Amino acid sequence: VNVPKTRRTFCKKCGKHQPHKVTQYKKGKDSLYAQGKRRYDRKQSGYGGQTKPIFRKKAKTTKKIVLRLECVEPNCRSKRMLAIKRCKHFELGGDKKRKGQVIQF
Amino acid sequence: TNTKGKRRGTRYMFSRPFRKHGVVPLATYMRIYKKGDIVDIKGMGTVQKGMPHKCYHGKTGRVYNVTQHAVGIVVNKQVKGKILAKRINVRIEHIKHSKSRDSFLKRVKENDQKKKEAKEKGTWVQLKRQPAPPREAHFVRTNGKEPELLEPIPYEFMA
Amino acid sequence: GRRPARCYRYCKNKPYPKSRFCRGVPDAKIRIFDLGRKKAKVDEFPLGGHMVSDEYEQLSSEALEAARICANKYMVKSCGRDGFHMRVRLHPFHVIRINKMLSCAGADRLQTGMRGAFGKPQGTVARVHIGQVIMSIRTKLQNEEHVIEALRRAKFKFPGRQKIHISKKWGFTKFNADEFEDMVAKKCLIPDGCGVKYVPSHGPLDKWRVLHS
Amino acid sequence: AKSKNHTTHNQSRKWHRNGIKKPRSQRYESLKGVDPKFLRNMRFAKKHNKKGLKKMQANNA
RNA sequence: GUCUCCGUAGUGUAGGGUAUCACGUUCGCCUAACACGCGAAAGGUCCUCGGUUCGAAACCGGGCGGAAACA
RNA sequence: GCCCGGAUAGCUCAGCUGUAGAGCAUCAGACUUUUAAUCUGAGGGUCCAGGGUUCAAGUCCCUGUUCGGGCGCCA
RNA sequence: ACUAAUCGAACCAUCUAGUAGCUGGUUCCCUCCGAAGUUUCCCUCAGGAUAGCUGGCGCUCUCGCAGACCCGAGCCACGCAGUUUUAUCCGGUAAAGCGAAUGAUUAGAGGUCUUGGGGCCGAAACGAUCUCAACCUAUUCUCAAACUUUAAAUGGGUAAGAAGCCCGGCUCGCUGGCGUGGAGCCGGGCGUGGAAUGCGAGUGCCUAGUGGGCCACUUUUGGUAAGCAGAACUGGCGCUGCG
RNA sequence: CGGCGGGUGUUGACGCGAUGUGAUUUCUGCCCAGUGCUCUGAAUGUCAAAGUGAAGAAAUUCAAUGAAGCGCGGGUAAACGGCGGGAGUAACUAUGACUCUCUUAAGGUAGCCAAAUGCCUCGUCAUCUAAUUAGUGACGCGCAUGAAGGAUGAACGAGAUU
RNA sequence: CAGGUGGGGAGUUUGACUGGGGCGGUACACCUGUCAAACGGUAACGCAGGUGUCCUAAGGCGAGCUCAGGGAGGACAGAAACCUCCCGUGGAGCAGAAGGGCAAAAGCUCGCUUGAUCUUGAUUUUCAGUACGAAUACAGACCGUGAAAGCGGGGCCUCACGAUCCUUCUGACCUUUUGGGUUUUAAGCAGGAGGUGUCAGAAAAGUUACCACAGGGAUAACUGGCUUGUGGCGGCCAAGCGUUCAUAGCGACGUCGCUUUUUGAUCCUUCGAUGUCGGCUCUUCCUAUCAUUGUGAAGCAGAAUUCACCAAGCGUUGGAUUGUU
RNA sequence: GUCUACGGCCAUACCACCCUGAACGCGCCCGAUCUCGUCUGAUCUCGGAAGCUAAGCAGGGUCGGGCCUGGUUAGUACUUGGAUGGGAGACCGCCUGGGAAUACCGGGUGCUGUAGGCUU
Ligand SMILES: [Mg+2]
Ligand SMILES: [Mg+2]
Ligand SMILES: [Mg+2]
Ligand SMILES: [Mg+2]
Ligand SMILES: [Mg+2]
Ligand SMILES: [Mg+2]
Ligand SMILES: [Mg+2]
Ligand SMILES: [Mg+2]
Ligand SMILES: [Mg+2]
Ligand SMILES: [Mg+2]
Ligand SMILES: [Mg+2]
Ligand SMILES: [Mg+2]
Ligand SMILES: [Mg+2]
Ligand SMILES: [Mg+2]
Ligand SMILES: [Mg+2]
Ligand SMILES: [Mg+2]
Ligand SMILES: [Mg+2]
Ligand SMILES: [Mg+2]
Ligand SMILES: [Mg+2]
Ligand SMILES: [Mg+2]
Ligand SMILES: [Mg+2]
Ligand SMILES: [Mg+2]
Ligand SMILES: [Mg+2]
Ligand SMILES: [Mg+2]
Ligand SMILES: [Mg+2]
Ligand SMILES: [Mg+2]
Ligand SMILES: [Mg+2]
Ligand SMILES: [Mg+2]
Ligand SMILES: [Mg+2]
Ligand SMILES: [Mg+2]
Ligand SMILES: [Mg+2]
Ligand SMILES: [Mg+2]
Ligand SMILES: [Mg+2]
Ligand SMILES: [Mg+2]
Ligand SMILES: [Mg+2]
Ligand SMILES: [Mg+2]
Ligand SMILES: [Mg+2]
Ligand SMILES: [Mg+2]
Ligand SMILES: [Zn+2]
Repeated sequence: VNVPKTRRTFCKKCGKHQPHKVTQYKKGKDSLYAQGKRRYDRKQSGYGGQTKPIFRKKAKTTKKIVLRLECVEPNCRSKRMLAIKRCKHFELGGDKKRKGQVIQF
Repeated sequence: TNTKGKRRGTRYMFSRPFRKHGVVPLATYMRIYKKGDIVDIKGMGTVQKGMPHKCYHGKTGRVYNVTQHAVGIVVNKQVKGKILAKRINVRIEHIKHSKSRDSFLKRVKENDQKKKEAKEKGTWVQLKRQPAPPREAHFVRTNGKEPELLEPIPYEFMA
Repeated sequence: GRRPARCYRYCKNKPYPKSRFCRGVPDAKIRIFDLGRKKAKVDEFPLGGHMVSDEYEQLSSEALEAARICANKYMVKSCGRDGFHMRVRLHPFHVIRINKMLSCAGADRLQTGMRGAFGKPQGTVARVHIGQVIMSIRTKLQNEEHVIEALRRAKFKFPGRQKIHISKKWGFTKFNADEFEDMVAKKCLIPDGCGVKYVPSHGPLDKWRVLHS
Repeated sequence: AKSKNHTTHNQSRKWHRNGIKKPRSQRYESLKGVDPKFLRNMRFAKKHNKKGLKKMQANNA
């Protein structure tokens, strides 16, 4: 799908519709000091081998795309996560389509 | 093996009658629905919003809520060995007033008028309606004509 | 490689026409349904004989073809090649299926038994009812015994019981032979083709005045 | 190996052994699910219904 | 019994917009004569029937014949 | 997921921000009395695509496409 | 192969009464009530959980109890229903139809145009007009589980009153041209108790077994068929003896 | 289990240890692409802990450096194993000595065979019998023979067959 | 201590459905039409199909138009290029499978946009009346469009998807961080995402003929039983063959049967066991009769032969090859 | 008796052709300065009032098509419940109730609300 790089939508902090800059959310790196990671590391230390399941049974081919919105008002840089449906190909701010055009040879 | 789709088997149920497609007539929108009146859930297919489920098509219920475009109906649904009253939001295109209630209301109004007349004059009147009684005795005149003698016809192989 | 017709004699299934759901249907054995002088006018052949079924059953297209051939040969022999017109009033629109089994000494070699038992199309039959006309022969009034004999011979190509009837209609029309000629005289019927056109007393007067002129 | 897949045989008898009771209808059906705006105005009307008690009693008298 | 593939000059052959090549045959070039080589011509209603479209050898359906794979 | 590499005439390989080349294929010439072999010429670049650094980009930088290496793996 | 009659991992004791959704067994009498093999979920398909079917414990009410013997002195219970009736809706099966749509399909007839073949003597303006095609028109034979104008029988919902009907009045922040609309509330009056038939109802807690079914009429799918496999309806067998 | 413990070893390459094949005779063909094994690092990709540097108040984070191994590159088939197709081509057809190609690397060489290895198959031909799905001999596009195992060859066998 | 190698050794796993199991397929999560028997529900490895996507417009408004096809015309132009008129109930299009729906529409072309946004509850669908998913009607904000009424919180409707734990991001000058205080960090509260397709959601390769155990006739291999497609044996009609002549002897196209000596189909009995091929031996039975007895018919001169009737009394052999039937 | 504006039901109203239309009206019609749209003042928008019922529209007509409603089809097809009814079956008959649809043959061809005009 193709979504524009900016959109005017509701800002929770502003309490009104505001312009927003749209990017694609990407998962951050793991903390290594999150409580679950600490518990996993303690569990895995020592003997016993692997102590938690490893999925390895993938079936999905796509992901739900999350758009990172950012309010452009200088006193309100509030951000939000909008999720759209599953798409194989996603482009941010691509060239728009036109109707009365020929198919290129 | 049957799908659980919301509109499975509704091919003729929600289809329009013959030569009755097109624009919905506006008296259906101009009807007035109060709380407590009795409505038949039909479910036409020209309007895809607010459609009742196919299990409520042909049922009758009582209006409990009125909104901008729809009504809330308390309609009985039999589920295995229990009947339970379900509340459904139906847009007014899929409902119409039930005349079963209206006939009874007419009978009540006439009954009250007749009771008032009887109390005013002093003459007792049968108010309860009764099942069709056996026919009384009567005379059938022949009018100077012998009743026509009927006989079965001979068999013939038509084709 | 066709099964005995005793397997498909009875109308056990719902009608199964050749359609966009039933593909791969072999063509029916019978392709010709009218024989004799099909071009004869309505007044040439006033006598109609019918073969009527007393059985609610299925007649195979092969049986229809065989009966048609037998009756045609006898009618040609006894009345000449242009003394009659025959019409088979049954069309084999119902497809019968066969669950093909491997006819060799072996079962594990993908015989599969009754799993996936739905069969492939095998042939076509004509579903016939009690009192339905199977075949009709129209001819002159002097060939009545020949028509009866031809239908009697054709009866031996069919499973059930059949009656030979001499219709009171004129030829292949739906009007009685008692009233047909006077109807034609009073222009209530117009002879077109092998049949007649019924002219009702309604419509534009232009169609009435092209008549009577 | 293979077994019966589904049936409703004897289910109707089971349902009618204790009777298929209709829902217990009673006066004062519940107000839940009714339009919130109409409902809050009804609550206001009930709250202020007390005032005018003198007028109502005088008219009744 | 089924599945798959194929039914085209005499032969093997490729192939929606009127059939290519080679051999078989004939002829013409070249030679003193021959052989070869070159070139031209003839030769396939495209298995059969039915169907859609402007038009089918090609696409579709049915049926025959032949060859592998299952059975 | 991380760190890397490559992607081009029909086929293959080399390549300078200042004008893409070589061989094998095709066609046509040259050498020879003639055929081969040999020499030349012509055409041919799915430069993997897009945006940019760029005066200049096949080259350099990011985004995808597959082709691949070495890793890493708690829903 | 052999390793004390033991070897694809000896023998002895212990952990150990190892675990078993699987097999077998499970001890006195009478009385009362009395099933399920179905729904949903489960690495679920020889098992569970769950709903259903069962039992037990109740509780809340209704009718009156009658005359010491004898002896009633329009109007006659809360409420309920695998039933009918009276109204009122719902449906697309059976049937029917194809000279009605969508598909399929037979045969003649009448027409005038065409990239129909062509066609007897017409290049010549087929001087001509004979035929076969396609097409059109009005007819014609045969059809449909996944077609349909029409359309049953059986069937499904609702209503057949006192929680009803009719009068006034008050409240509202909702609605609004308006004493508007709507809802709520407060008083008052109406009883011939507003079809038939039958029956006493309501409500709570705890809960076992079951969760392999099978058969018959009729409807029905696959199959040549089956004492075959799979459904619908009711009844039965299972759980039941007796003629 | 452990000790600079112990076996080979009271040993020392004509020796110990690990494999395959299986006397003699005669041969032991082609393939290093794959998987193994092994060898040099040639800049070189990836690569842990420790160590180093920077930021921070510290926990910590980041960066640089780069052991073995893997990867890259050589060798190796009496290592495991593999030894197919397609196009053209000789003056009757037919085959292909010859020339090219594709999957990868090479296309089954010498030999042997309906063999204890061949489905079709009781193959075809000769012989043996009156008659032989048996035996022997021969043929070989061999479903699916074949070279550390192939083909022979005396003697021997409580081995299988005529 | 760290990294590599490590079936030498250890532990474990190696789905389910299933006309037995395996191979095949997914009937395992879903959607359309039918089955389905005119409310709803309803099964089979029933039938015809589809799904794991696509779309900044193909979402939201508003405006203006009319589509498929056909007829008649117009330079090249022809069956199809474009222009014009007329007819045109949709015979088109609406992303996809199908069904429904739709015409100054829901289709096509434009203009402006982001209601595909922020929230709390209720309800419908599967349903146990649990969840997810999807959906309907409201209510409170903030907006878009239009002159406005209004319409819009994704796609005209029916499908297009995902728990706990963990991780990641976003939000509240929010809470806690353990004797107090500041600051990092960490924990929490609310909402998105990273996924379990065996789709209510374990982390999982084989082999066993060296095998074992608990069971199962809930389930195959051999008999028997139902059936008789297939096999075998008959009948009816008689187009034809028979130099001539349907029927001496045959019998095409059809059609009706019988048998259980073939092979299937099924899975009712048997898995705390009914010894599983063939031959040898031996007895009895059937007749659909090869021979023999008595007969009828012939395309019966004789001889030989062929068809049929009563008929199972009696007989039906010796060998090569092959385990063989 | 009609029409106009807005309608309700949505063919008894639609479709094809022909005839008639007094008065208002509705329209055709004239023009492009402004408003506003076009390739084109054809459409749309605007400003008008010379001509006309030619068309739209209204009413009528057609042994008209269709539509609506009856008859026939036909107590037929089908069907609830019943039988130790028939038949080898296929299927069929009866009892008890209900009960259609073509072809064919008749009749009809818009009713009406609100507001405002014309018609002696
Ligand atoms: Mg919607
Ligand atoms: Mg069937
Ligand atoms: Mg079960
Ligand atoms: Mg024990
Ligand atoms: Mg699970
Ligand atoms: Mg058991
Ligand atoms: Mg239906
Ligand atoms: Mg029918
Ligand atoms: Mg039709
Ligand atoms: Mg059964
Ligand atoms: Mg039991
Ligand atoms: Mg019982
Ligand atoms: Mg009993
Ligand atoms: Mg050795
Ligand atoms: Mg290194
Ligand atoms: Mg070598
Ligand atoms: Mg060889
Ligand atoms: Mg061999
Ligand atoms: Mg051998
Ligand atoms: Mg011998
Ligand atoms: Mg030999
Ligand atoms: Mg070698
Ligand atoms: Mg192991
Ligand atoms: Mg039903
Ligand atoms: Mg239903
Ligand atoms: Mg519009
Ligand atoms: Mg809102
Ligand atoms: Mg599940
Ligand atoms: Mg059993
Ligand atoms: Mg047979
Ligand atoms: Mg003859
Ligand atoms: Mg069973
Ligand atoms: Mg025993
Ligand atoms: Mg036993
Ligand atoms: Mg025994
Ligand atoms: Mg006999
Ligand atoms: Mg008419
Ligand atoms: Mg009856
Ligand atoms: Zn903001």
